[PDB]
Amino acid sequence: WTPLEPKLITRLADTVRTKGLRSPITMAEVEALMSSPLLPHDVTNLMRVILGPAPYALWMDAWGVQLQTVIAAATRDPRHPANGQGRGERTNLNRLKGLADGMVGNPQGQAALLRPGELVAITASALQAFREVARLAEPWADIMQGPSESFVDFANRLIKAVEGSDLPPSARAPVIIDCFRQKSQPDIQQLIRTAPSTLTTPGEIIKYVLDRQKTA
Amino acid sequence: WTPLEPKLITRLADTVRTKGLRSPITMAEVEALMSSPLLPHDVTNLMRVILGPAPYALWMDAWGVQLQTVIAAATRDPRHPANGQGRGERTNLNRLKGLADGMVGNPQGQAALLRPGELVAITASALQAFREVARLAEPWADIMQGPSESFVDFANRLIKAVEGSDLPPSARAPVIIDCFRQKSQPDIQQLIRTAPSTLTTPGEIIKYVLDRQKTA
Amino acid sequence: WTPLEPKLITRLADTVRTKGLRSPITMAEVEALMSSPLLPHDVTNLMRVILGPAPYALWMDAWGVQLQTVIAAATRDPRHPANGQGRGERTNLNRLKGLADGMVGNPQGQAALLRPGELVAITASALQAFREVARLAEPWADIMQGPSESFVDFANRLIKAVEGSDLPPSARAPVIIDCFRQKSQPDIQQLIRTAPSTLTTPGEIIKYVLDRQKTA
Amino acid sequence: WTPLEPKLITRLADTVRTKGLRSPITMAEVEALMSSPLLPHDVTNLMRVILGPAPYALWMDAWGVQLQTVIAAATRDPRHPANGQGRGERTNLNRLKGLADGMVGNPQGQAALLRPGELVAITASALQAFREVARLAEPWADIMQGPSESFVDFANRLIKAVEGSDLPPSARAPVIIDCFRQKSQPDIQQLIRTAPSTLTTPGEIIKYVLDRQKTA
Amino acid sequence: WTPLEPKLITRLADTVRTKGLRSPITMAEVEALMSSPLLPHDVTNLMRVILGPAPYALWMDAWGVQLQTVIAAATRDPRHPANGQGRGERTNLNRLKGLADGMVGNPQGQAALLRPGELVAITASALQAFREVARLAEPWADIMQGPSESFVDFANRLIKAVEGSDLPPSARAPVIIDCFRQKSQPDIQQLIRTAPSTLTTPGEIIKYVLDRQKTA
Amino acid sequence: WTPLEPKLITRLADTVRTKGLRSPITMAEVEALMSSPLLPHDVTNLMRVILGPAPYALWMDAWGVQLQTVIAAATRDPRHPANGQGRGERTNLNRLKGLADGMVGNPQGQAALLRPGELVAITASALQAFREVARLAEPWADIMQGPSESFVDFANRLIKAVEGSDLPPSARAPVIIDCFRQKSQPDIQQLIRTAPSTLTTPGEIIKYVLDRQKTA
Repeated sequence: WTPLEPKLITRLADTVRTKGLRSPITMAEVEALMSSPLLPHDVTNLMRVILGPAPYALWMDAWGVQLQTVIAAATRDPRHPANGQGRGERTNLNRLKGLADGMVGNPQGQAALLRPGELVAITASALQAFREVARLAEPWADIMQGPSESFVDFANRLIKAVEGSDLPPSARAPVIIDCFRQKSQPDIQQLIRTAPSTLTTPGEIIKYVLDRQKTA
Repeated sequence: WTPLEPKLITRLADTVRTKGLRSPITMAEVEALMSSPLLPHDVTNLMRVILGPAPYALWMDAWGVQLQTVIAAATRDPRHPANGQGRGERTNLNRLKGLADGMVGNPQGQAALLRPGELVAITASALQAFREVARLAEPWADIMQGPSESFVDFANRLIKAVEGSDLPPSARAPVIIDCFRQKSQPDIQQLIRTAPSTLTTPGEIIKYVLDRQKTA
Repeated sequence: WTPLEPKLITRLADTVRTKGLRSPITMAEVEALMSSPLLPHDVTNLMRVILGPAPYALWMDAWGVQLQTVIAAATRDPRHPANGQGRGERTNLNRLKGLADGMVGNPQGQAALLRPGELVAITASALQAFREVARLAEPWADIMQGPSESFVDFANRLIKAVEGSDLPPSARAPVIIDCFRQKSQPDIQQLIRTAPSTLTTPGEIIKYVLDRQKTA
Repeated sequence: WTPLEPKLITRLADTVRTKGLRSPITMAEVEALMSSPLLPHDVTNLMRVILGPAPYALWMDAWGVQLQTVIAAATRDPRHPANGQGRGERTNLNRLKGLADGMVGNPQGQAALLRPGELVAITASALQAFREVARLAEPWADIMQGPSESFVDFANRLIKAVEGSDLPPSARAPVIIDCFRQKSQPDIQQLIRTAPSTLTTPGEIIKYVLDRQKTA
Repeated sequence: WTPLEPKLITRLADTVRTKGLRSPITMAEVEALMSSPLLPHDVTNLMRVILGPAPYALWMDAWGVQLQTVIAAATRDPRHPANGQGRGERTNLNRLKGLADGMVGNPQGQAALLRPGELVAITASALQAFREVARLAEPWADIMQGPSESFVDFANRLIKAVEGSDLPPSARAPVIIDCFRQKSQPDIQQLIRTAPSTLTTPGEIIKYVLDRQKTA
Repeated sequence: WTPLEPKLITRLADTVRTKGLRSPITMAEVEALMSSPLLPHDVTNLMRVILGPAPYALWMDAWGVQLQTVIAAATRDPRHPANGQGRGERTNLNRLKGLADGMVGNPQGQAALLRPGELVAITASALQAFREVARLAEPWADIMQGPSESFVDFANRLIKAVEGSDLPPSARAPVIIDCFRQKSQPDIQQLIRTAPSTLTTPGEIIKYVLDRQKTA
């Protein structure tokens, strides 16, 4: 086990302190420090340092919930990269949260007994939990394209607010499309309306509008 | 599998944030971080971090299209460095996009089953897709030299707009020359017209005009 | 013997100077510079540089007390990794504090005669002493949510004061919950009281209150 | 022999230029760059660069005096880590100051003939000389605890001024205690007076006061 | 082949952006990044990134002209470090500009087939071309030594303006001498006039004046 | 042949630009970058980059003179580490300045044919030439302590002007002492005169005066 640099952690903590939890630069920095698969000890201490007390409590809750969803999917499929073929390799939440025997407080033993699939699952779970808490701590139907705003900025803002909301995953694309059509001030509205082809995806709509947009 | 440094990724993300997607320094930095053959996981997370939501959607589209062209060329030639000799090594798009069995979400298994030819093909495809999206996201025949503008500023603006346009590479120099001759208000027009030597390159025209220009 | 970098020591000293002795980032940095087993000379000079005069006196006291507890456990078990099997390898406090013969002021001789078990015991003792002094140097039942204060600030302040106090670790969550319920002015008190679900964690209470709070 | 980085030396010189010679950050930085045992050449050039001309003269004087005290202790004990067992290894001041044969101006030969005990003795002597000159270049009985000042700051200031003064080493602890008792405004005066135990050490007094102090 | 760091290239580009092309600090930085022999790909991309469009066109022109002079000298001497002994190693401009077979667009193959003499000749040619373009993008006979200016600054400015001008190489030293004698306000004029020795070189004049100058 | 880092060269150039040629930190940095034996190409380009035009001319002159002295000593002793035993290894100035056959402009061939003794002799010659030019490019007996000036400032100024002058090294301390005694306005003059001890060192005089000075 090799610890993360306290210099990088200090820089990330100051980034979270000045920019906040939800800025795209902060999420990019977290993705950067979330590159190599981390042990539960690493992620736990990282969130202890970069997050305040109340966001840290929220993040512990969300991380537990996401890990429980992962363990449900694992008991729903014996071919999980964290699982094994026999029943003796089934992964309990004590092993994921670092609470199992031979792991409590010891990162070396942790790194010894853990699987790489276990590590990547823990890491993805922690990233999703961080996203949830960031969206929770500090409205997509109120988003309009400003008179002077470009279209890529409007699309970025709208997709961000729609994907970071309470909608089901299967309802985001139709909502994004129908918001492109009704928001996005009447020049682009008419540009999308008079589309000789049928656009059935936000990416296709974005490409079409970027091609035929009024250069100004 | 070894992940890319989040420090390099953060620096590249800030480069894309300040300079944009199309600057030659940004493309050089991307080529730098595109040096070793990356696994689909690496490139996917890299584009997730450095690109905004809408450019990321566009890039996913373009990457899929380029990979499909690659797979068409692969079924058109059984000697692809990603293919094998027998039919059992034919490479499906699920294996290229990282969607095949034993690869979904697991970078270690990905690195296990993938071929080096597969990796370099994926990498070249991703680079071409990035170029397409950069050219797509953010008029040379409307550029005139202002009455008060200097000539080097006009030349910079014109060369920028001509090279960052939809012209073929072999048509930029003649267009730049003929735009120097017809734009560039009539004092410099007559200065270029009465050139005892024949100027056959934008650099030579710029040098001549800078030598014989009316100091004012 | 190889000395620690004065650059790392200077950075750690400035960290202690700005963040204080008790911040989790400071303890993480100390754990980082406490990774390899240090000789008494190293830890002594490190604490001389990073700590002020009075905290250094306190730390010398605490380190002596912890080393004495270690030596009592060592005379209570002849199988200490610092001890040997015969009586001639029993470790005296002069050998632990670096005061024994051939060690006073000489780090090379120190590194020569010392055991790895001796080094790790000295290191753990010094870490525990640092924790004690940090807890000692610089009231949770008096914390109320102000009439104009938001709830996340109140939760941050309360969790800080409860975790940085003299309570056992197993008594912090119930106290934080019961302080959320009785402090946190009667609007939020009634909001928590009328919870159709049972909230059994500070994170869950924080999430619920943030969801259903009166936007104002 | 490997030279110290001129970048670190430049940073240390600017630190000495802005903060002064006596600041605790400056002494910490000097301790940092005084980590590995330096050859007389290294310390001499370091003090030549970081110190002005007059402080450098003072430091040469003080270094000579401290080295002479070291050589007196060495002739008073044939078991010095710089000495040897026979009389042929006795260390002369020409060998300590780098003036001996085969060493004058040559750092490689210096590093060849010098002992590690010689190096650490030279280094400790130079550090003590730096402390003396810093205390000399730019009053403990005039120190009072301000009405708003905390007790650890007052203790730090008092111990600093008492240890960096002209008192004998055997008279510092009683003076520090009796200054804690008579300074340290009457609340802490009465707190120390009504001590059911007898406090016979500055560390014990500091611990007691920090325990029973009026939180405010 | 190893690429240059995009961090160094970004710093150099910002240096060129703020200080300009002709500042001595910029030329020093270019000399720094021109230390190891670069392949045509490296220098071409470097000038593409650090220079604007019009200076880049000018630089391509000047680089071609200087490489043509080099190839003329090469056909004038079969002992060029880029040439070989037989006629089959004669170096064509397609091989120098990176246009030869097996080199177009491929830096690895470039580094494979190129000679070290080829690399150093290309590098020196590119440096001279950069100097020409910098002197061209933004008068010696108008330079006077100011009443308060020192003599070394005046000599630096004069030698810079004379060597970066349109004079033949064999006419710079006499002009520099005769400008030292007639400029360089009458105190130094009389100091040079009453020289018991005959000064026949700018360096000798500078040395003499620096020796006998009026300290003030 | 491996080139020096342009980053180190840029840092050294900025050091020379801010601190000057004669500062002890600058000479230390030059000694640092003069550690490994450099080829004539390396030293020539280094001095071209870090020095201005006129100091570079002066340095070329001084380097030639010092190399000529070296070659005179070499013809005065056939056992020079640059020479050989037979007459066919005698080293000409064309081989030292890098002007010999197979070396002009080619650092690789240079490194091939040159001897290590040749390299170290060239390096020492270049260092001595740099020292000469630095002493030449930029009065102690006119220094008085101003009526309002402190004594440490006067001592700094005097020691600076005496050590940076044309006196032999063995004549600086007596001159500094006798200038302390006769300058340093009559209050300090009488303070030094009535010294019950004999002060035989500038540091001792400075310490005595700082102790017994009239606080004002």
